[PDB]
Amino acid sequence: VQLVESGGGLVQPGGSLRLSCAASGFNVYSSSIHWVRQAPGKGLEWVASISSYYGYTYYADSVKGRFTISADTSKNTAYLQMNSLRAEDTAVYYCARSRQFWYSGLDYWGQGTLVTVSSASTKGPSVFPLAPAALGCLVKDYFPEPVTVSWNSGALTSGVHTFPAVLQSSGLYSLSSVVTVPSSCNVNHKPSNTKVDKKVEP
Amino acid sequence: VQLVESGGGLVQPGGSLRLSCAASGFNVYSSSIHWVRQAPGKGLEWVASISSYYGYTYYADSVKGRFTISADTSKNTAYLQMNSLRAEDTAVYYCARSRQFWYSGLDYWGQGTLVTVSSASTKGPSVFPLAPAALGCLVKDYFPEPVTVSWNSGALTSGVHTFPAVLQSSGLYSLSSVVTVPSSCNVNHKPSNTKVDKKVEP
Amino acid sequence: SDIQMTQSPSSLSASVGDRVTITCRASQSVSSAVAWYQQKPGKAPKLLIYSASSLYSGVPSRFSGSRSGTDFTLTISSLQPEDFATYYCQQYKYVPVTFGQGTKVEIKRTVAAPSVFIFPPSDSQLKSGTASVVCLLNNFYPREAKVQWKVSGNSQESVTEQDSKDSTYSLSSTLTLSKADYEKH
Amino acid sequence: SDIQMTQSPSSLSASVGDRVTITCRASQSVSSAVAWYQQKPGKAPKLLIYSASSLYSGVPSRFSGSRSGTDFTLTISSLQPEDFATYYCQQYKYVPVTFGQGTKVEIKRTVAAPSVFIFPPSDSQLKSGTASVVCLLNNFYPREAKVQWKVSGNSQESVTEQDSKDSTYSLSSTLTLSKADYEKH
Amino acid sequence: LSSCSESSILTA
Amino acid sequence: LSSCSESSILTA
Amino acid sequence: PGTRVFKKSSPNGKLTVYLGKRDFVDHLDKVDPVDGVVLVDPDYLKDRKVFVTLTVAFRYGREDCDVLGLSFRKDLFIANYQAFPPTPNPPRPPTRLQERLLRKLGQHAHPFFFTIPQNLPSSVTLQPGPEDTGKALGVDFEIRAFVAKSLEEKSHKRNSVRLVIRKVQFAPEKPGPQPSAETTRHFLMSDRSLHLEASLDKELYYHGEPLNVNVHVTNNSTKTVKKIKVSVRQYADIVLFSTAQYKVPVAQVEQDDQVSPSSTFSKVYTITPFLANNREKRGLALDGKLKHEDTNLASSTIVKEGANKEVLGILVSYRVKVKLVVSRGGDVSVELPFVLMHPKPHATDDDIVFEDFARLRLK
Amino acid sequence: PGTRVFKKSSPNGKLTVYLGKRDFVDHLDKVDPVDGVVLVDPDYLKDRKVFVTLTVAFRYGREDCDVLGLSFRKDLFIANYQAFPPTPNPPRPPTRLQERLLRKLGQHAHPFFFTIPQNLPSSVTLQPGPEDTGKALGVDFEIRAFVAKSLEEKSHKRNSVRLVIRKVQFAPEKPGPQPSAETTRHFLMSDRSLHLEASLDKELYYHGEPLNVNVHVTNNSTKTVKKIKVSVRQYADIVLFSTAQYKVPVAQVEQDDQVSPSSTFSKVYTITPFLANNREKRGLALDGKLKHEDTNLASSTIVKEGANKEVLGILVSYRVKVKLVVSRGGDVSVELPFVLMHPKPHATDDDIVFEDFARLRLK
Repeated sequence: VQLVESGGGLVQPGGSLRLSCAASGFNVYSSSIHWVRQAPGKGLEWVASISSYYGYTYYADSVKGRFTISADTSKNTAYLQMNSLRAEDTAVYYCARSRQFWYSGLDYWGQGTLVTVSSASTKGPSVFPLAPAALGCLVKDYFPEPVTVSWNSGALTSGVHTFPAVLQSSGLYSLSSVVTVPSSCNVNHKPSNTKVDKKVEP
Repeated sequence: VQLVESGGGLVQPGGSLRLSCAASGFNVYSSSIHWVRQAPGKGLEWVASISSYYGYTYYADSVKGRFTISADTSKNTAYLQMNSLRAEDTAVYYCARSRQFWYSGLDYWGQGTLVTVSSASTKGPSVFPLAPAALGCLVKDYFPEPVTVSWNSGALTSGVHTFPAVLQSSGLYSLSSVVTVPSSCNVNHKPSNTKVDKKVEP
Repeated sequence: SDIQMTQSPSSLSASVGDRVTITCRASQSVSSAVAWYQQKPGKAPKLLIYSASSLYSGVPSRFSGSRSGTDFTLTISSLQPEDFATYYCQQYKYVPVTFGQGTKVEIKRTVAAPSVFIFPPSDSQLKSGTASVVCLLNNFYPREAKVQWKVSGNSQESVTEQDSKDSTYSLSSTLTLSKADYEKH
Repeated sequence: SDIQMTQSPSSLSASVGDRVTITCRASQSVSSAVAWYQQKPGKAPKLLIYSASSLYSGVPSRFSGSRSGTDFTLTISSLQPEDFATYYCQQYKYVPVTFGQGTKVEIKRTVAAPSVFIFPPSDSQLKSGTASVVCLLNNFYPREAKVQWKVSGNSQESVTEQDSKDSTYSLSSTLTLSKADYEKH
Repeated sequence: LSSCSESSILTA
Repeated sequence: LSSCSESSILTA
Repeated sequence: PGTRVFKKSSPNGKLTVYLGKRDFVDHLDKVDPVDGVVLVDPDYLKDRKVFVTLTVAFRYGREDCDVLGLSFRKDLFIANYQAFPPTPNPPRPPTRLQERLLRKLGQHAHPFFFTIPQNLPSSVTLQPGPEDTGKALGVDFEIRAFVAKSLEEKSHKRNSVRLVIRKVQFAPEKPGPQPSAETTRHFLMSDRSLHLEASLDKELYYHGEPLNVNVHVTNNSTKTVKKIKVSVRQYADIVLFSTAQYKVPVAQVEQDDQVSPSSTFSKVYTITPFLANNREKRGLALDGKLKHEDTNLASSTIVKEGANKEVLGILVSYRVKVKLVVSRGGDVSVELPFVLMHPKPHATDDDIVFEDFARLRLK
Repeated sequence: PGTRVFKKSSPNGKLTVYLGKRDFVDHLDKVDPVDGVVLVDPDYLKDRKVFVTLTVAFRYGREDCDVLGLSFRKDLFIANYQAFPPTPNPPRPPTRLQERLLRKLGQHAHPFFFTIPQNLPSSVTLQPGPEDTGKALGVDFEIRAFVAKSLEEKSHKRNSVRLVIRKVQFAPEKPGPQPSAETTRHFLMSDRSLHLEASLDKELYYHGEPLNVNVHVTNNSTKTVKKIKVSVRQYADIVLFSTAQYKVPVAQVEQDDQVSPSSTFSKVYTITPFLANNREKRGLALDGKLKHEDTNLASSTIVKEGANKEVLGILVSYRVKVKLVVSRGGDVSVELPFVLMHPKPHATDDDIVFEDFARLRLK
């Protein structure tokens, strides 16, 4: 039994996106395929469900009239169609599965495809040194996630803390890393193909 | 419209008696014939009823199983049969009539036939003078009612009071009459054919 | 069970032209099945009111009925001089039908003193073995009176009806005793 | 309407081998439609309890559920060293299904003083027109802490997860201000 | 008994 | 609502 | 001097319906309107609407859960009226009884009005048979009141209240023509015939009043009459889609009178229909009952002079049959129609299946 | 660690019935007994008796007052039991669940016991059609409790309580034999024939599990096959007095495969019955519902090895049909019986009239 899904990414606000969940190992008539989204840092939330046996589809009140769920019984897949995406619709979407006869909880889940909506385009990170013991580097105004931060090309992985990125009001992401040295930075942005190396001194 | 009835009299206790109420002026199917008895000195009481249209007969709780009511539609008469007569069954029996469609009270009544039960036989009255102004005669131990009392062959009908008869524990009747004279009796018993004349002096 | 029809008062006194009211009480609720009869002494009853509010055909309009819950009332506006009889209250909604206890209506006059008389037993009566003492009360009012015997039971009283000549009542009381008991005192 | 599933406490700290109890409150009565999921950070949730009392197949017996009216409880007998994740409470009796708010379970250690550090903005950052002040807190406990800025809003704080090496937390606070405002003081 | 159909008095 | 079929908890 | 009123409360006690009457007399040209008042607390519902429905149904089966072919419930007339929230003032104004009820109750009272159409049957009921259980087919009238957000909403037992009314007819004041009939029967070749004359006294007989028939037989022939039979027949005309006429005798009188050849005979009989001896006959029609009370034989159904409609429900009619018994066949009979009334007081599939079922049952 | 229990209270609240279960599994040799507890206040009745009745009925029509041919209510099994005043101790002792309920309640609790006979049908329901209203004919189980002085006393709405239960069956553990069939069709004079072989994979398929058919066609003849059709048929065997077999297709798969003369063909199809595309077909049979919930297709009815009885109620059976389309007639088809079950969790007149009515309706 496997629940493989894909089709996420970045979609402009007000656009459309199509998510597919290719269920395998069971049948679409003996199971009901549900969709669950999780906002970043928040709890789970239910959005849509389909019951192929009875031909019944349900939607959440916050997504009624904008999300349409459908399934192809021949290919044993479930399709979720997103329309009129707003800033509140960005989350990680899972594809659950519950027994039809009878319901006993979502015992099988997918792996989750990240979905984000933003008017900001793709931009390169900027490295700002943090002179002082403690020392670190600051990277701000980059998009999208993620950014890999290495110190001395990963020579010293001890005493290094990389805080998670935070989104400010400008629609861009920014994080920082700090290294503590008693006596005495490589940043890579794969989507933008930017690799900047900087050194910080007192 | 007339409700003529007869068939009463004196019946030995534990015997049987048959009462007939020959209704006239109306129909036995459009009317319900009821029987009502009145104890001497007491109020009215309901004993039996018959509804010729529905073929329904009802009886009082005190006469259930002893009184049977029936009617002959051809002769337009109602028959009440008395069985196991006891000392509590002596009264004057009337034959009422109420509309079948619908009930509006007993608007027509008969004239009443007297019915008495007693183990005592027929006996003659005895005249006892009452010497004194006031004067009178006493008659006791006679059966049955009534007795006509006359003073001086009915010459003086003024100032004469004849009290109603009273039944004592001996099963016989007795009454008295008193005449008041400032300065200065004929008793007849029709059932026993006894006529005794007496005079009372101080 | 049986519906008892409590009718009060037992007997009332009224004068000609006055108003007479008789109340009938039903132990259980009967909708309107109440009939009022009038029975003169010696005759058969005569229907006056049916359905507790309707006047029977051929009946003077002075009679009238009313209903209030389970309280049925018969009212006479002007008491005619011939309306002195006994009135009954009957219900016909549940078998068996139950009648009232009667309400005698008599003419009203002034109070008259009873002319009490005492009659000793005759010699012939004494020789018969049974002795009776006759006490006479004549021309008194009202019907109710108190009588006592002393030389106890063995006493019977007979009261006559109100004679129209004097509008009064007469009572005769007889105290019967054995010859030995009579000779005791 | 929608059934809110109030789950408390929001976050609790426990040691290895202790007992952990999580309570779930339902605004409306659901018979037994309660499921408990476990979500490690970065992975997908995993069903543990269904029907509020049954243990899912392939699940250690230390987990257990119970029901009391509208109060659903998840109890862990012996807290395994790998059972430190987030647990949710879901009801599936009325559409829509509603999940809980989560209950993070973390390891417990002694209180460590924060190594507070203050980092002034760099010259290059100041020349860019935007000035940010970075305040560092390292090796402290618990996660909750109080930070103040004074030379107010325009401050954002990022906190890292509990590293197993030291069982502590690190927080970085950035106060961003314009060049003119930074040069004001 | 049961839930029967009772009555009431209407006046002016 | 109406007269539905509620439940109860049975124990030892 | 206080008029009575009938009322029934909902099982919860919130809903109560006031009705001024229970028997609505039909005057052969109009029906007494169904005027009433509904009492409801606005705080109880506070979002729904109050509806009152008038219905007449050709019901079969018993009232409770029968264990056989249950209530075929073809409906003859359905009406809907809204009490609260209110409707326009008509029709036409509110009545006097409604005004008095509103004064007695207050603001929590809402009236309703219903006009029964002329083209409707009277309330009757077929008499059940000993082999059957409960009751049989018979039209009836009913009034309901319930609270709902729409007319299509399902019924609620806790709020709805059910009341039963009746539609009755009474004897007209105008007497009818004298009913009489004659029938002659000749023979093979001889001019000798068999002449009889029968007649009633009136068109209309009150319930329980005896019927006096005047029979005159002119047997100026050779055959001999052995027995004379006088019968009163009841005709129950079940009409849903196909008319079915059912005959049920209710009273018979026989006498052993012999009529000599070439002689006449005169006699007056007395026959009276009543329910005492017809308590076991299937197909007998009785007057509609309120709850369970005893009722007489069904009154005759009289229609207007211009017969265009009213072929619905159950129709009852009576006819007196006088039959002469003649040796070796040659029976001669006459029928004397008459009415019987109380005096005036001072292509659906299962429908066809049920029609065939009833025809097979009673015939 | 606390088991649940189901209860329902009387409209007045005085009478309440406790039931340990609502689905009573049948084990093909015995039925799980209906053990329960009745709570009643002795002061309320103080002269009557408490009765509990178990009934299974072949009901037609809707639950409320239908406006057409109403509920033909032939009864298949009636049982009566008295709770208070009590009866002898059997059978046989009181059960453990009854003892626990008595301990939980106290003296005001009175148990009752019912044993469902083996010769009874399972709870099913015919699917209503769009032209009809409400529901259709279908057997169901019911438990009632009321207070009365005798069994013949009329029912009371204020005191009686009505509860609905179900009788269900589950998949046996023992697998069945491999289902297969063959059919040959020769021609006028040539020895060339038409041979096809069809087989399933298992006897028992769970609800929703796809069916894989193995079809082998040996067309060593001259004619040509144009189309191949695979269908799953449902047989509803209505049995009251005369057996009536009704066919309702539930799933069909067609492919445009051509079979050349004097050649063979092999392929495996996949067909799955489901309710999404059969929501408008009359005569479909579904599992019994409790109140109004959605239910799947009716499970197959399996009987004991020695078939002597159980010809009652409604019987459901499934068969897979494979049909070969042959030019100018000569159609050849086979039927593959199989069962469909859930896995085990861890001469009355109106009766004949109704039978004819149902036969005319569905056929």
